[PDB]
Amino acid sequence: GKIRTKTVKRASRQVVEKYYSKLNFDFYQNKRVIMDVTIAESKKLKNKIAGYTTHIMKRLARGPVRGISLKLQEEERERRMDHAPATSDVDKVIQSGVSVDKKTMQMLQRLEIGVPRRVKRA
Amino acid sequence: TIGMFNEEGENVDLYIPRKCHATTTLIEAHDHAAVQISIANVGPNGVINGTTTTLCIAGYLRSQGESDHAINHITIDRGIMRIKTGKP
Amino acid sequence: GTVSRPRGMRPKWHKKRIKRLKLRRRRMRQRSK
Amino acid sequence: TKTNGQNAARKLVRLRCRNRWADKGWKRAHTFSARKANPFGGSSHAKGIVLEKIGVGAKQPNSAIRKCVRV
Amino acid sequence: GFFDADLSYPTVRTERMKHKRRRLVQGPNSYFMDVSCPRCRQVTVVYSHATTSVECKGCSKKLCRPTGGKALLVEGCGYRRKPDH
Amino acid sequence: EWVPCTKLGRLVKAQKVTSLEEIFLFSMPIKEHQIVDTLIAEGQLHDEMMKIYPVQKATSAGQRTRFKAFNVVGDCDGHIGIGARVGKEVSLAIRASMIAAKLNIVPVRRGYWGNKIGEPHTIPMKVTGKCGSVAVRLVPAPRGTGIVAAPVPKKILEFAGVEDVYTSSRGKTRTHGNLIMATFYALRKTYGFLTPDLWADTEPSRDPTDEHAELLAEMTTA
Amino acid sequence: MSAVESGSKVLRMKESDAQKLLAMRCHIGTRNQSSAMKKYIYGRTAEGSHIIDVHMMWEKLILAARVIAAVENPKDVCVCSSRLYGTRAIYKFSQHVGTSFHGGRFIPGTFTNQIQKKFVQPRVLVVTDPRTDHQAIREASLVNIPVIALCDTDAPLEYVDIAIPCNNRGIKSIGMMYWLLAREVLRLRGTIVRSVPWEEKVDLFFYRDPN
Amino acid sequence: TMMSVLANALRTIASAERRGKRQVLIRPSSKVVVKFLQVMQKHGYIGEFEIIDDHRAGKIVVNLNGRLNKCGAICPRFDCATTDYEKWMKNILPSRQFGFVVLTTSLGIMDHEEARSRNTGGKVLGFFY
Amino acid sequence: MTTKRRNHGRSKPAHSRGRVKPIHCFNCGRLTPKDKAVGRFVVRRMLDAASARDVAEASPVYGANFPMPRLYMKQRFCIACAIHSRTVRARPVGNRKIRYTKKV
RNA sequence: AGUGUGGAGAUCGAAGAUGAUUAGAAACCAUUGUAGUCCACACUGCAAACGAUGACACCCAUGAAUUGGGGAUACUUAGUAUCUUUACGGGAAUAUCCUCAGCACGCACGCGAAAGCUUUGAGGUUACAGUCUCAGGGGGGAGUACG
RNA sequence: CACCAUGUU
Ligand SMILES: [K+]
Ligand SMILES: [K+]
Ligand SMILES: [Mg+2]
Ligand SMILES: [Mg+2]
Ligand SMILES: [Mg+2]
Ligand SMILES: [Mg+2]
Ligand SMILES: [Mg+2]
Ligand SMILES: [Mg+2]
Ligand SMILES: [Mg+2]
Ligand SMILES: [Mg+2]
Ligand SMILES: [Mg+2]
Ligand SMILES: [Mg+2]
Ligand SMILES: [Mg+2]
Ligand SMILES: [Mg+2]
Ligand SMILES: [Mg+2]
Ligand SMILES: [Mg+2]
Ligand SMILES: [Mg+2]
Ligand SMILES: [Mg+2]
Ligand SMILES: [Mg+2]
Ligand SMILES: [Mg+2]
Ligand SMILES: [Mg+2]
Ligand SMILES: [Mg+2]
Ligand SMILES: [Mg+2]
Ligand SMILES: [Mg+2]
Ligand SMILES: [Mg+2]
Ligand SMILES: [Mg+2]
Ligand SMILES: [Mg+2]
Repeated sequence: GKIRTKTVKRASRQVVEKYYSKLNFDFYQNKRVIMDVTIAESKKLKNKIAGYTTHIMKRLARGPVRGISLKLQEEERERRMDHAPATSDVDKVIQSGVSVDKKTMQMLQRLEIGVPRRVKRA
Repeated sequence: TIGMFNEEGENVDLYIPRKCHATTTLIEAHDHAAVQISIANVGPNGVINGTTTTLCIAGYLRSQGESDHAINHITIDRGIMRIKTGKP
Repeated sequence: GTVSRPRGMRPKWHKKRIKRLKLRRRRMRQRSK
Repeated sequence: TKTNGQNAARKLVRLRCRNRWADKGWKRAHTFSARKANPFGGSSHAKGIVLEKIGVGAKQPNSAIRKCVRV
Repeated sequence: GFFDADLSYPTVRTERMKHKRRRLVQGPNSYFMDVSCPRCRQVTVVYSHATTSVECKGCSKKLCRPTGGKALLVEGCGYRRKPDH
Repeated sequence: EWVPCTKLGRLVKAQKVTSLEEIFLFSMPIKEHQIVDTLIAEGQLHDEMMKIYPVQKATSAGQRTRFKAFNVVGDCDGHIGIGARVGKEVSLAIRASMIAAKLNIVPVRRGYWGNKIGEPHTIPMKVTGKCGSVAVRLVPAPRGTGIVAAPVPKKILEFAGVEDVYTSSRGKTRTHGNLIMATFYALRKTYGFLTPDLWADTEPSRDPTDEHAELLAEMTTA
Repeated sequence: MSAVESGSKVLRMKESDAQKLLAMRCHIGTRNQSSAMKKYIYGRTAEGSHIIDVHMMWEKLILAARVIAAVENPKDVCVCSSRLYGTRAIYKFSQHVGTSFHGGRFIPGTFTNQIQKKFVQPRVLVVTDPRTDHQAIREASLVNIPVIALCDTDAPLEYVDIAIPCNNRGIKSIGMMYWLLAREVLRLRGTIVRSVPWEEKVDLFFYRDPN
Repeated sequence: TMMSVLANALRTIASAERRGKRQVLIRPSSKVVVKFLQVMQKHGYIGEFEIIDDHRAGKIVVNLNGRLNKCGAICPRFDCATTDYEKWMKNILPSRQFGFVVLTTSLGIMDHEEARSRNTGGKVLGFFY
Repeated sequence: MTTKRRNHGRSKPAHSRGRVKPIHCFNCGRLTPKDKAVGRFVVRRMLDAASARDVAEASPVYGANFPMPRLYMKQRFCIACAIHSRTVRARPVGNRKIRYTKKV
């Protein structure tokens, strides 16, 4: 079997987190990059790390990968996330009226403020 | 003047444990579940002043899921929560 | 196994032995009285 | 459980009398079976005549010949 | 917050659901009605939980049918709960 | 040498909290044994090892033997703590049990049998502590009685500052793992009984972590 | 907790606050009810779901806001969520209130393992659902931490001190509940005036799928 | 069947204090129960209580202030002379500084301290502390 | 010894009834109380899929519209027989209380 | 189960028979078969006759059900339907809510050596007292001997 | 679901 041990997987995830811009989908160029950015005796381990590093890059293209934190890509998602619509969602429902059940109608009638102005029974 | 005294008026108690405001139970040194909740006091205008109201709830009450009901009862007596809505 | 250690034969068969022994003693005293 | 009545002293007295016999120590003191079988007859010591010297083997796991006499 | 239930003064919600002998002070569940004869217009007082069949003193036919609970009044007769006191 | 890892320990090192009663008042858990060392004056805290016995775990290659150590701590002035720990070495278990005893320090309420003359000499009321089948009952006694108790409870009651007490024990009292804790549980119950002198309500103080919350923010930031 | 010592009506629920409540079904229960949650239910609909009394819903909300506002050192309040729908909502609440927050799986021993190097000691704990945030509540029960919870009609109230009866299953309802809590704390602090409506959209509190 | 109304009443109050209830309902009531309650009321161990008439053995609603650790009846009544007061305090009371033993005497139902002051014995009814 | 099941392995509460008449086990015929025996209602096809399709070809009555008859039979087993036939297996102590009310 | 006297005697089946299996097997398995198994009348009074938990009474948290009978359709009162329907029929079953009684399930205090118990206590007990009653006092000898 | 007995203190 060919299972990447935690020694290889942890090193590969560290390599991608720090050298994402210099990595590719090709094992042979990634191996050259990894050779001078890592210190290790084992040539076999470096080759195994290059294999899993390329695997992570292919996974990263398809979507987010758990255990990998790219700080630049975190901004861009958190950028489009905080783009509020021109109107708040509560405004659209309120201006179009709110439909409430009969039990809700009896609750509002007994309040001090009474029935809300833009609320109508279903 | 709460505690143990002699005829010489020496308070011989090591300390005075907190008494729960809901159950009138002494709070032991190893409860570790008894909590202390401070509720800020609002002024005429809708802004907190520098004073808060402090409540003590015993740990055993929270384990039974009765602290929420006890705190509701305490705040109503203390004049913090409105028990029922007014006339429509 | 359903009971704990008996420390002896099965108690039901021990009871049968005592019953058989009691019967034999009962007959022996019949032929002497 | 037990009876608790204020006027139930007779039942409590009867209960203790019946149940004291279950105590092996109490029964031995209040019964003459032990004294009748006791060679000394309730005495601390007793004089006797040696009949023979015999050797009694120690119980397992000990291994010895305890020297005794028949008296 | 909600109103805690006083044992001495229970709310009408809780006391209404209680069994008659489980109330704070026990009392009857039964009452008497004024029953007019379906074809006589004669009024006779009938127990709500009557188990002995009741006649109209002039009509001389059944006014109610005994059941396991409240009595079943005959068809086409007027009735009204007489006040408890 | 000690770097506090808890907010309570940080306040103790900064001398914002000076007495164990403030910790006991707010039922704060003690997670660092150096808090008790600072709050108790030098020489006042006495410790003693009560019992060391081995415990065995059966294995395929024989059995594994570890040592369980019981340690009692106290100042003979209303503070007592019991700690039990298990280690591969006796010395390792002994050291770990000393730390555990300081973390479980509790206050002991002392009272009078009859007249209130002088300092309190006995427990204020009858208390029973149960652990397993062992139950230890402490009864108030007059002055000059001494501690009428078995040698194991007697040492624990000595470290707590109790001078006169009647004691009765039930259950398998030879199980000293449970006998030690039963006596400890009875002493812990002294500050739990609502006595008429504690009927009056008291003004609620502030949690020292709450009162010094802004200072603790500075230490966490730096 | 609208009852102020002066007696002013400033903290009472208004039409604008009420209108937003029914808008995104913050008052709709789970069709299942708990005994401790019974006092907060006004009635049952024909469908079967329970209806939460908005008066007592609002009164608890003001009480929770006053407790959080009384915390002189923000980040002493940790607001937790585990059902993935409060993840955006608790994140936006932290920004405008300055409280600590955490989402996803709660790491056991976070409040009790003093050497964990992720050890935190909040003074007040806020959770979105007691059933899913049970680990945080259980840990808080060992270190004297009061708990504020958003509780639906079937909620275990063990170790829960301030319960807010609200729908904590809908994306919109969860965002609304934290939006009002965020707004109320700022109003109580005096950061934002009570007259001008808050300009921050409740849509930013909503959990949108990260795609 | 119920053999002691006083024992039933005191068990109901003691159980309610263990569970931390503010009120408790007692059923049935009697003159001895009311007299026992008033002794605890005089010493501040229970609050107000109200006797409800139902044209039968009445019911009592008792307000609890949380200060009553335990109350219970002594059965049988166990006649106690003036010299046995300390023996009963030693056996059933947690301490000599607090707690009372209630007795029924020819002078009425009273606690042991008041009875000792008036130099009267009687039968032990119960205790509270 | 120790009580393994609060149920005591049957469906007879302490004050429900005294005696439940036994039944013969489906396999070995051991007499076991009806509330205690392991009972399965099985619906079995007369022929397997391969055999059913062969008989249907030669059948002017059975086909795509008319289903072939099935076997209906309530089977009650002795405890030993139910364990051996693997209709029921020993479970971890925690999972012993899991009960099913319908065929799944 | 066994006993007595009459019946009955299909099935199964102590004893017994035969065939296997086995070192042996008068055991387990196979084929049989007596007494029994069934009934009436009269004895016997033993069972893991068990919840291995005596009877009566009080208090006691939560969720979903179930059997039988009824009621409804620190607040001054708070909802609702479906199906069958020429004669055991002004019916029957359902839905929602309440209630009394019964067998129980998942489950809060508290209790217990623990397993576990928990309005169905084994809870409300060294903070030891509602009432009555039965039994137990290390293991054997022995539920034996004698009467 | 053939047949598997035993082991000096
Ligand atoms: K027999
Ligand atoms: K062998
Ligand atoms: Mg077995
Ligand atoms: Mg077994
Ligand atoms: Mg046994
Ligand atoms: Mg034998
Ligand atoms: Mg008994
Ligand atoms: Mg029955
Ligand atoms: Mg039976
Ligand atoms: Mg079964
Ligand atoms: Mg015959
Ligand atoms: Mg063989
Ligand atoms: Mg032979
Ligand atoms: Mg043969
Ligand atoms: Mg042969
Ligand atoms: Mg043969
Ligand atoms: Mg032969
Ligand atoms: Mg018998
Ligand atoms: Mg049984
Ligand atoms: Mg029974
Ligand atoms: Mg028996
Ligand atoms: Mg019985
Ligand atoms: Mg029935
Ligand atoms: Mg019913
Ligand atoms: Mg007793
Ligand atoms: Mg014996
Ligand atoms: Mg041999």
